[PDB]
Amino acid sequence: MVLMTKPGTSDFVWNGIPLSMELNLWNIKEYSGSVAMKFDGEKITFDADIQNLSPKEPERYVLGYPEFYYGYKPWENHTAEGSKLPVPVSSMKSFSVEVSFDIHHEPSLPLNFAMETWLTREKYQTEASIGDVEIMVWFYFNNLTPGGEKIEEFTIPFVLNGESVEGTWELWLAEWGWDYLAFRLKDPVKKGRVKFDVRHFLDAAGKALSSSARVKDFEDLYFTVWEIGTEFGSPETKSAQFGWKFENFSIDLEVR
Repeated sequence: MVLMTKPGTSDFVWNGIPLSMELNLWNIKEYSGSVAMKFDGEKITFDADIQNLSPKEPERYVLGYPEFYYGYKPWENHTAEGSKLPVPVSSMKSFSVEVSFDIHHEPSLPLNFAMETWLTREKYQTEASIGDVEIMVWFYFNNLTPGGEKIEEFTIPFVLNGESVEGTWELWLAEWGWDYLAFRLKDPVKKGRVKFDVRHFLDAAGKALSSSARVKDFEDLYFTVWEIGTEFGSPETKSAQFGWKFENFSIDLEVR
């Protein structure tokens, strides 16, 4: 059983998959109150009841991203042992991810349920820079918009509660120190079970970026990690009360 009550990272294994969970308050300079993250063999839960918040850098907008991930997170220079990632984007035939979730929050709190990867030029960077890409997939949001600007929409299928559906996803693009792409489901889901193939988002991203002058050789970048969590807060958020539960996690990475 894993229990954390302060910012930090612990590795664990769930359904035979080696994973990391991070009680991630990366952009929070100070806070009072309580946070707790737990993995009990069947589920991962996170709860926060915090006040007196202020950001380290308001320019990053959100305050934190409690999450768990598969693979190598560059910014943390960390991966649990046993992960098949990182791998070149081109070598990924498919990558299915499935999880069920239940999110709760006080109504006013900016928050999303978002998964993400980082595509980098070298296999094990400790940062993302020009030439690299951050890609997020947002299934839920409340009082929070992705960064950058909305440029397109894509129809991409996924399985929602066991039913195969066609979702409409907005693609938001930002050119920061790296390229930021966020696909945002237009009909947000606060609770349910989803399964989809990450390769669909990577193919949509390769096209969106096909005429880029910063990102070269997209399919040769390393697909480093798959993070699943909830970003929350804005530069004005003073307190945050919210929590979630994730269950039924599985993946199927098919590598060329």
